[PDB]
Amino acid sequence: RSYSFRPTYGVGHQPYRVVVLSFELLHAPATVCGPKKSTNLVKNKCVNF
Amino acid sequence: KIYSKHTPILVREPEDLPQGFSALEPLVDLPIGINITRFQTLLA
Amino acid sequence: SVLTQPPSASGTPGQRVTIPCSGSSSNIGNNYVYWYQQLPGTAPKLLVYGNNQRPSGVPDRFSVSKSGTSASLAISGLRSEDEADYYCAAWDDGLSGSGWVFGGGTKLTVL
Amino acid sequence: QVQLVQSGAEVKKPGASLKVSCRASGYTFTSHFIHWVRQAPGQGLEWMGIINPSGGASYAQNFRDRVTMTTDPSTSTVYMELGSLRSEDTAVYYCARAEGSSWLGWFDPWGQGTLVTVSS
Repeated sequence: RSYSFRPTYGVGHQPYRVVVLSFELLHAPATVCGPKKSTNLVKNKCVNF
Repeated sequence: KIYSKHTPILVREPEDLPQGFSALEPLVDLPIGINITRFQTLLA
Repeated sequence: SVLTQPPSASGTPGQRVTIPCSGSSSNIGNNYVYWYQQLPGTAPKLLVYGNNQRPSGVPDRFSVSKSGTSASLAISGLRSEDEADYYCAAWDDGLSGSGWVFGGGTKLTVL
Repeated sequence: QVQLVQSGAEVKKPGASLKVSCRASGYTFTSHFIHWVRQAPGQGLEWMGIINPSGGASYAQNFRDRVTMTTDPSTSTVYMELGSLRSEDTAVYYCARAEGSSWLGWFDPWGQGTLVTVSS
């Protein structure tokens, strides 16, 4: 069966773009990771940065 | 892991393996995760 | 008749004229606002589009601002020839149908 | 001249049909979409139908299944047929046009408007 996309149809009938960011159940080594933060540099001080 | 050493230096007859020593720098790492038990070389 | 517009506006002479156009976030917050000036007995004409670019030959005596999900039109130095009709135009999504629903109409009286 | 000409609604009889012809001049027909506007006396603007210059069409939600409306890219003219008349027809109708991309577009052409009045 085919579609029916016309301006007459209101909200709920316009196509929606969907992307699924699924992942393997943590069995293989991690190859994708999120962004990492950063910190300025301090010289000769009892700082743990 | 592919621990590689590409050495472009030898001046000697082929004979057998030479006498010497050299380490092997780590160059190539792949997180492929597959299991392999069998392989072949690409002969010409 | 979801949109609400004042039936008329009144004020003392010599005061700046401020007209608020407030709706929802779908037509103003998420979409551009079109400002039309309609003459009595004449078809509406687009004057302000996009809130960033304006057609040439339009004096800057009129001012328009957008705050939050609302907009305000400010006119300084009101004159007797400023009595006209003003329309807000935006794209809205209705339960019966989604489209370009315009306003009803504002009428001004000068004594 | 660049103008959209539409014939006004004349007097008729119950059980008949009204034919309105909208013609575009001064520009190519396959360059702007065709749009319907309704304005009642003492009321704002309402829109009914859409006809693309070349393609499908969008009918009227309220006036569906009883209005004949199509397109013909030969004489750059369109015909609208109305049946089952009612007192709600008393308004002014604009057979206007818009930009060639819809949505965010300029309504450069306007029509004179047809005054439709139905009474008993």
